[PDB]
Amino acid sequence: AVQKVVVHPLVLLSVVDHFNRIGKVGNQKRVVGVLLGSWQKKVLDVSNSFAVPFDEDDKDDSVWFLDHDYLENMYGMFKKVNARERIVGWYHTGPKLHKNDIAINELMKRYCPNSVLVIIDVKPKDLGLPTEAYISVEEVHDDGTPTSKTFEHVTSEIGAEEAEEVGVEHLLRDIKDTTVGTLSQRITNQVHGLKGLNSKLLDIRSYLEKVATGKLPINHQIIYQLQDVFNLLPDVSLQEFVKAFYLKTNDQMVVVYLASLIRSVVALHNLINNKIANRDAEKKEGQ
Amino acid sequence: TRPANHRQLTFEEIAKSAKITVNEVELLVMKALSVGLVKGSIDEVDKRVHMTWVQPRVLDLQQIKGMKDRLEFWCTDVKSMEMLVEHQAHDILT
Amino acid sequence: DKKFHGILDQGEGVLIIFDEPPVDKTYEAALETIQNMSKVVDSLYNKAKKLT
Amino acid sequence: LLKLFTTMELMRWSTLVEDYGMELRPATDVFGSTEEGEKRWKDLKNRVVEHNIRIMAKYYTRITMKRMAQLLDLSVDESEAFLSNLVVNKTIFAKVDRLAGIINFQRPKDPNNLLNDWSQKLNSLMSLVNKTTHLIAKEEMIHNLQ
Amino acid sequence: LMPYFLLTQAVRTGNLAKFNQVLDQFGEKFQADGTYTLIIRLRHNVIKTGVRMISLSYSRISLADIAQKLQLDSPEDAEFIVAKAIRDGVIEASINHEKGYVQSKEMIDIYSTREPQLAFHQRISFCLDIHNMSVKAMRFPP
Amino acid sequence: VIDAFRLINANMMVLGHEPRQTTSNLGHLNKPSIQALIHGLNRHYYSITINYRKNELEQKMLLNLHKKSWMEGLTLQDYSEHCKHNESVVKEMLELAKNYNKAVEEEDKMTQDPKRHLEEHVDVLMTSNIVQCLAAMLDTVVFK
Repeated sequence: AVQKVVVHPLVLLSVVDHFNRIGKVGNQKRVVGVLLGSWQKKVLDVSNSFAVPFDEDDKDDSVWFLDHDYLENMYGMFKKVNARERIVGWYHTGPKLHKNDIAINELMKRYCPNSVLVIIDVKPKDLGLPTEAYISVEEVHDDGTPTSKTFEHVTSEIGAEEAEEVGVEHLLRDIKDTTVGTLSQRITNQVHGLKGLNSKLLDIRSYLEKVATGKLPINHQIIYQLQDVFNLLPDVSLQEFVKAFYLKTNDQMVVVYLASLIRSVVALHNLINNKIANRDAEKKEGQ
Repeated sequence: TRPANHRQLTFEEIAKSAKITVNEVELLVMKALSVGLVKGSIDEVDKRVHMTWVQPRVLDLQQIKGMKDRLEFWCTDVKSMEMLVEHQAHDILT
Repeated sequence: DKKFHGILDQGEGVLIIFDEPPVDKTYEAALETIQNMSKVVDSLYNKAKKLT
Repeated sequence: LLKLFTTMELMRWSTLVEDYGMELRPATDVFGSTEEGEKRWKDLKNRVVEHNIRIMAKYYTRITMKRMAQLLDLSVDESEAFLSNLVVNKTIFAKVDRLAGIINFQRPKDPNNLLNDWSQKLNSLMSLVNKTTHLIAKEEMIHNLQ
Repeated sequence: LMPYFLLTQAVRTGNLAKFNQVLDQFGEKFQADGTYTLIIRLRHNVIKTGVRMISLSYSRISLADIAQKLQLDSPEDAEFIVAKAIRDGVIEASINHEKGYVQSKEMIDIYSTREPQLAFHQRISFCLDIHNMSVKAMRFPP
Repeated sequence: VIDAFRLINANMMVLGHEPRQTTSNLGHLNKPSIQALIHGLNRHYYSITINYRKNELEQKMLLNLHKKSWMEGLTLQDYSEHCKHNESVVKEMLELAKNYNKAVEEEDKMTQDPKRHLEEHVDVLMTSNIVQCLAAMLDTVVFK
């Protein structure tokens, strides 16, 4: 398997352009293509992508026309243009999976053993990254339950080469934020972090309510992970922690107090200089 | 069953649990630690055991409902403090 | 003479040995900086109270 | 014997001698009792004691000297001498309050270290909840399709 | 201030005779300035200062010892005086009449608590206010 | 550094009519590089202004590159490294304060860089310390 996948801004923009292109030329529920990258240990780096013609029935959910001939032709073309890139996965712009995704992944695994599916949400979210990485693993469930071929989440990240990075910075210079910690921005960052934590807790809570009422089955792995969460919750009422926390707060605040004292002294010196300059100027103007 | 807030367990209450006198709860906890099920420490000076890990196991619907209630409380606290902080710093948020 | 970090007790007859945490250098540097700013304030007096 | 000395559990010397004393009752060393140069039995006893010390230091924070002695199968003073020798050799860390016999393996707790541990717990919690929300998104986002 | 130097010496010594003689000698300045009500409230706080020092340089002193050291008539009188010291908050100490001794507040290492935070908070707010006032008073005549 | 170019016609150049009409104040507003001037920025060809069609969706998806996760936002900087950095900065600030006093005293007696460096150091100290303290409180009363 593969432990991490890092997508590139070029891939992101190609996917967005493909989806917008298909939507402009006609309403559709999804758009599909292939992902070219390179392997360095179990850290896939999706450095490029390209669309492929694709349509499916929304009702039967079992009929679709991915074009393998198109796929192989353009893969060979991109191989000619640039060598060190090989089929590593496929992407689709679907907010939800479908009963076809497994069949299309079966089709792709012929081209790649460790083919990675990537769901790219052209709709801009606000909390997490727009790309989700999945891999199809089928095995005899040690849980003793019937085994069904299904995907598995793969850690995803966004990373760029120096080329794409300079390009994106030049594009974003208008709204790009300071690449340095300014107090107001840090406070806003904490607020945004609280937003994200609240949203994640709400999602987990909704799933737990669904399971408790019974609309869904129970995932032992999910229960295990939430057990680990609740068990990993810290305890902040312990005296041997309260004392240490007070000590560190006092240290930080003594540093802050010294800083403020220096800043006030400098401000007073500046005001003294301004008063002297103003009086000298007025005296000279009068005489 | 014991939450992280007061996760400290005592020799006496373990004895009131599965029938054993309090001279071998130490060995029982030792076997658990060794086989790699629970993690923590044993303070027999005060006759207590501190746990900070438990091998997760499949659970029941009532247990999941209680866990849902706990997460209700946690999420409510998170939202409350988020509102507090944003309201307080409203004049510096970018 | 500070040969080892411990304090006696001639009552129960004990020698409480331990490790003394290193002196926090931050409060040091802060104290000398406070002294420097005090003498800077003296200079600001000498400027203002005599030129105004 | 090898399984016991490779497993992470305390084995009482009394039980081990009432189990595996067959040696020399077979093999060529560690005699149960023999000529002086080959009565290493005492060395084996010391090895059992040292293994017990290691296990206790790994799985305790405050073990009273009485309990430590009655668990190690040595007098209180003998255990004190052995533990002091280990501490001097630097093999084990253990601070002995002999006023109340409160042998403690808890290394002094720096506030830096305590808050770093708390922050690490928080980071692990956040990563775990993020991964769980991803997995649960996939779970519901597949099954509710049915 | 020499008359007040004499008064301070008399109070520190705790000598009522010296207090009375200095009061009689320097009553003139006492109308000149105005302290009589305060100067009898003095005698009050003379005994108060005695008890405050007795509690300052001790941790578990007994009522009998307090009476002996303050020359108070009775241990019950000393008990009343220490209770009034509690009123004034000038000893900040407990007491136990079951055995008859005045225990003191168990002194705590005051750095793992919010007192340093509060002090630094007041000083930081003051420094910020000075900076604000300075940068506002910065003026340009044009 | 990107450029767009198109050629000029020899017949028009010889006729003298300018290679490209100028009906609006646009198109200009750009300083042509001396390199291109030498290589014929006007004798043989002419430059064209380059605009970028930055859609809002593409801008968002680009932002996603360095967008910071809520983990990063709400995490705590290591306390040991934090204390070490605080000490480094405080000692440098002490030295700068000594130099600042020397400068101000000599200025007053006779009648700056130390002040600027002192301001920078005080600002960094204040921001880092306040940020970490606030994050610590947020965490300690959000996670329990």
